Amino acid sequence: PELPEVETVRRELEKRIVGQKIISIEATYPRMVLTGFEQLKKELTGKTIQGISRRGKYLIFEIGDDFRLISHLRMEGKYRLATLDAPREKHDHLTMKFADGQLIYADVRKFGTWELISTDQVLPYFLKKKIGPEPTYEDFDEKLFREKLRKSTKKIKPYLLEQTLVAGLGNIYVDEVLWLAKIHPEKETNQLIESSIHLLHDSIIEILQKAIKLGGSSIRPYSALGSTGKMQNELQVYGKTGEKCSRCGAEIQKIKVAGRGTHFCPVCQQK
DNA sequence: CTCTTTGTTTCTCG
DNA sequence: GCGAGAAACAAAGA
Ligand SMILES: [Zn+2]
Repeated sequence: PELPEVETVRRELEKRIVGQKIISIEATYPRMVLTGFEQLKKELTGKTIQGISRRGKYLIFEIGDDFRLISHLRMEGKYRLATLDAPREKHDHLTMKFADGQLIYADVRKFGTWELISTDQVLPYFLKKKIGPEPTYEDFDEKLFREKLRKSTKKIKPYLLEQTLVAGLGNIYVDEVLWLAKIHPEKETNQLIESSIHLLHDSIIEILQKAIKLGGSSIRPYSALGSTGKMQNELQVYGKTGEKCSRCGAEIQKIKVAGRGTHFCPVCQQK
């Protein structure tokens, strides 16, 4: 998932599990707890979930008064709230059991991670990750963005995917943003003029906020939290290879850019 | 059978 | 430092 999908999960978890006491924690794949599963089980069993926050694509469970469970869903991670008698599914890895249900984490590719850290370690954790600003008008300063783009010869799509200029774009929304801002994904960032950078800055905020409002993009239907999204119906280029650009009628093309499938309109996004 | 592809991140290599 | 390529892993499609 990307930031809008993680935010959608965050909001659903906030509504449903805040106030829940963790009765037990079980793992069939304990190695995805990078801080140690048995340590996490000992520390968190019996504690109450107080909140759920997000930074970039990271989910943050606030548990007890001093614990923060940092969860990254990577490519395929999925949470669901299930009955206590729910049958195991093949790629379920972890569960937090409450009195009236359980929160199960599944991840086909086993890429997702859990890390248990303390409250005062959260800000240093993300500083060490070098995560850039949240994609909001308040936090995403166009002036610093412009200065960083001016200094670099990196290509704009890979640079945006780094999470350092701004947090939260992945392959879907970076392709969507670059189409909206009429920028080719291989454009070296020091070639972007001020007006293009301004449009890019605003487009990043606008499409991620739109995606949040619509509950994220569900490319396939799934049975988990954050799976009732509608933003997939608004995608203009991602996965639209061979379909016509909604602005100019040219066929959307797919190329490979720094190892990633990349969808663009060759007319609207001049090389 | 092989090769490629996939919502992410983070590594080695030269 | 940099880019290119690949790995962590599993499944589906060509
Ligand atoms: Zn076009």
